[PDB]
Amino acid sequence: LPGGPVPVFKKYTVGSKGIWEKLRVLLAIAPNRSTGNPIVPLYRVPTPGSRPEANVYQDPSSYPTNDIAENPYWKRDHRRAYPQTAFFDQKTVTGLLELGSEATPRIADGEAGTKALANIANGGVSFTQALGKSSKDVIYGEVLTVNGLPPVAPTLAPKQWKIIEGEAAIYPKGYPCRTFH
Amino acid sequence: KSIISYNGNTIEIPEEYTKQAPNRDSTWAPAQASKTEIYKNNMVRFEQKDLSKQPMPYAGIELIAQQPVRFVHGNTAVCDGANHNGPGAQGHPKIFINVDAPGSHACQYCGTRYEKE
Amino acid sequence: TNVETVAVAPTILRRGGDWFASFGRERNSGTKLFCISGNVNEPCTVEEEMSIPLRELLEKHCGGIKGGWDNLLGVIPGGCSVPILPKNICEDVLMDFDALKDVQSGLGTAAVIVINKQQDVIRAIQRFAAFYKHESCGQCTPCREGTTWLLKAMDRFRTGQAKEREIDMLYELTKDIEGHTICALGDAAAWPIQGLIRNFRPEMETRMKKFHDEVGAVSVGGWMKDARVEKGKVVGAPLP
Amino acid sequence: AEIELTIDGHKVSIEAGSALIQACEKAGVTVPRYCYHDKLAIAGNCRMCLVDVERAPKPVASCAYPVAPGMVVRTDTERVKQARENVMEMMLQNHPLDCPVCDQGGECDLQDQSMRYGRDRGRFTEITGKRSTEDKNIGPLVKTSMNRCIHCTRCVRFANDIAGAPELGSSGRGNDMQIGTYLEKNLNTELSGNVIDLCPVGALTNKPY
Ligand SMILES: Cc1cc2nc3c(=O)[nH]c(=O)nc-3n(C[C@H](O)[C@H](O)[C@H](O)COP(=O)(O)O)c2cc1C
Ligand code: SF4
Ligand code: SF4
Ligand code: SF4
Ligand code: FES
Ligand SMILES: [Zn+2]
Repeated sequence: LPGGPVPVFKKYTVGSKGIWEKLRVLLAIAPNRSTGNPIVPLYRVPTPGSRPEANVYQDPSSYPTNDIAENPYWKRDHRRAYPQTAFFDQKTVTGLLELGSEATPRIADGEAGTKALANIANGGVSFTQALGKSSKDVIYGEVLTVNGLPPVAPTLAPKQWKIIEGEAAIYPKGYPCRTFH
Repeated sequence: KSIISYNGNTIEIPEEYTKQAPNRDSTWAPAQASKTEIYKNNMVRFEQKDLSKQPMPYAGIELIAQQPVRFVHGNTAVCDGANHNGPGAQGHPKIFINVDAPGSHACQYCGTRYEKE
Repeated sequence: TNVETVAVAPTILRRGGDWFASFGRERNSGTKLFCISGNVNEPCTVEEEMSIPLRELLEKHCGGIKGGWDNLLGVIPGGCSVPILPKNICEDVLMDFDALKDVQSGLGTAAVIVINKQQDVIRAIQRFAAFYKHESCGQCTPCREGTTWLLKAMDRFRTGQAKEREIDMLYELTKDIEGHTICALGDAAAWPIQGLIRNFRPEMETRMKKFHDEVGAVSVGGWMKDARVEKGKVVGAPLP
Repeated sequence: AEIELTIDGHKVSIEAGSALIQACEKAGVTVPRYCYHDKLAIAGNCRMCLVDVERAPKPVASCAYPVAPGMVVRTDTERVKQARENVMEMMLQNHPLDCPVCDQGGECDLQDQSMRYGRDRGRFTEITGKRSTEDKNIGPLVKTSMNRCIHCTRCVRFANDIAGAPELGSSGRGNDMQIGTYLEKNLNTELSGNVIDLCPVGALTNKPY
């Protein structure tokens, strides 16, 4: 309906003459049909070897990029600012349970806090031991959700769906394919 | 003309084709391999074949030597070899030449020799 | 040691040293010879006190300015390795080490070089750039590359073959040179540009806007649309 | 008799009185350079080993800063990361456009060095251009295109001190500095060709190869 049928004088096609056009309007399935040949003095003129637009053409560029004075490279660097591959042992998750988090730590006594760190960093405790050690609020805070629900397998950008159905659909009913979007 | 085909037998090609070039008869590289070596190597796949319709591609060492040696008013010359008709970036890149020593100095891409005067 | 600071030494042993310290600032103490020149009435050199106003200096002990206190445009305290003080600061500034560093500048050798308003500051700084080009040794890659870079920048700025961005391009090149030299000559090479940048930024633009309709428009780097490389040298561009 | 300090968190101990760049080599933190060398005298001409030093007003060269205890060496200060791009860019405004004809194509120390730390662009687009240097005939062994030289002094200190042919030398100030005899006379010490492995650009290179 914004992309519906348009008549054949806006289709850029070789067309017809005028008594044969009057013939073929009476003899066609739809009159608004192109015979497929593009129009010769329009399509591919002037040839790409001779384009007057191609004579002056320096460079496409953007303003914070081509700015000579202000930026250095290292602010607009992108290859050396990659995120690190965050790896997690079995053991460091036990560290995340009992020692706590940078949001909510559970550790004072920064001298002996290193000692409480290090045996777990050497394998003093086990994970299931920490699970029994972890409180109900600990499990429902940093393992499950606040209702104690399992986290849904998370998605980048969730795309909710419409179903276009009516005359804006690409097939009417009877045809089995629907056109959701 | 007549060169020995490794057996005392001589092979006989005209002097129009004992040539490095239509512009030059002599070689210009240490491992140039003159045509007198080449027909000596494989005339096996050269028999029953025309001698005319091979390239003979007009070697460059004769053509560069008859270009006029240009003059530069100041000290440091610039060479591009780029046309001023072609809308683009052609020629060799913008290197500079010091011309101070007695004698001309070829721009190491284009081979045009420049002189300080 | 400076010949001056060792030639003052016998007198200051002969006189009172704290008596010498009874002058100027607490720290910036005593006297200095002031080689005062530029466009004055009386080019002279006086042995006078530190921490003194420039106006009382010039108006009383070097005659005046050719065209008066109006006709100054800027002043260079010290040698050439000092940024130019503009008109509003130079009226009420002491000649010590403190106030000039406070206006981000050096007292130098306390030569005073005043500048005619009816003359060209861009010539005055371009000559300093080529002064440094004749007198860089060549240990530092920054200094040796720097001053021949600065010189062609200043010539292009003098005729006006630049764009408006390129003056701050030069400012970043100034601080590129500044802290990265073995001897302090790069520090010397830096500051006369920064005086021009901080105090004459529309003044350069007036020359450049003038050049923009003297001839056709210019691209970056001085290249014009007809500035081309023909047989041998370049053509089109009028060679700063 | 040894000194332990900190380079980028890495504590490292090295013999006293040595150079900081050897401590950076010992710590494993790679610091680029152009005119340091082990077997040669130390000159700070290259300006590449700039590095941040606690208790220092400005970043200093790591080649000639002597090792002092209680040292905190930082290499990734944004001032230093600015500085390396700066100095590379300053070096690359008189070096000529010879990368497809220069001999050290993949072996240009400068070039691989200018890929990590070089600028995107280079704003040399001045009209009247770079300097340029005489051919400087030396001998039938050493190919010589002094235009590509950067005066990194690494040739002349060697032929001075260890090779013992003191004919090489620096003549002139600024861009009028050259390297070599301006007699145009033949160099020979009995290890003559060792400079073409030593000039990190292809200013001096191999004449038969
Ligand atoms: C490039 C440069 C050039 C200098 N030229 C001079 C000079 O010509 N006469 C002078 O007395 N000091 C000159 N100085 C400053 C000297 O280094 C100065 O003698 C020293 O730093 C301090 O000496 P003093 O205690 O006697 O003031 C120059 C400094 C630099 C960085
Ligand atoms: S600042 Fe001094 S040492 Fe460095 S290159 Fe310039 S003149 Fe030489
Ligand atoms: S030394 Fe310079 S010109 Fe030669 S290949 Fe390396 S970067 Fe290119
Ligand atoms: S001759 Fe070669 S190694 Fe020596 S300073 Fe010059 S470019 Fe460097
Ligand atoms: S070797 Fe460190 S500055 Fe040249
Ligand atoms: Zn050329």
